[PDB]
Amino acid sequence: SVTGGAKNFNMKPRLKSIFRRGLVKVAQTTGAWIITGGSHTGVMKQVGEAVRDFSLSSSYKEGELITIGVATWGTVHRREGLIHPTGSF
Amino acid sequence: IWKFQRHDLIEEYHGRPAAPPPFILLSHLQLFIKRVVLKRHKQLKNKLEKNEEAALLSWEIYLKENYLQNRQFQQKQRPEQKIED
Repeated sequence: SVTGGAKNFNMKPRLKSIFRRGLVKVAQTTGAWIITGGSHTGVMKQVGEAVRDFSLSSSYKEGELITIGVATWGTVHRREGLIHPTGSF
Repeated sequence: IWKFQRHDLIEEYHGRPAAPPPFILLSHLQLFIKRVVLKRHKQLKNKLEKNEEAALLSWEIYLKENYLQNRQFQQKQRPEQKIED
């Protein structure tokens, strides 16, 4: 479970390097479950990008590093389109 | 040098039409009237799609750093480097 700064986050390049190799390398072998906050800002964006390019560069490899995000229902921008009374399949 | 020289004949014969020289005139008239009234093959040169090209560029630029790490790693293993260390 990775946590960090959401809206006001700044990082040196050396810190950026560990997310690309250290977090992804230790996530991809063991078959982990990266759980984090669901947001497009800050550190969660860094995890979201650094897990995406692995799936492209995997060259049709089996399995994907599964990622589950948890955020509050209140602070969502366009959630009025999400509420469907029937099963929004 | 022979492996290098292999290319250009294949280039020519891809460029050369398929009719034998007894019958190359049928192609010759059509090409001459085509250039009279009005382009390489796509199998050698092609403007790709830009979004496809961006995906390709991101792919190779991802692989570049994967090359570089093992490159400098094995370059650390020369004995002069261990002497300096």
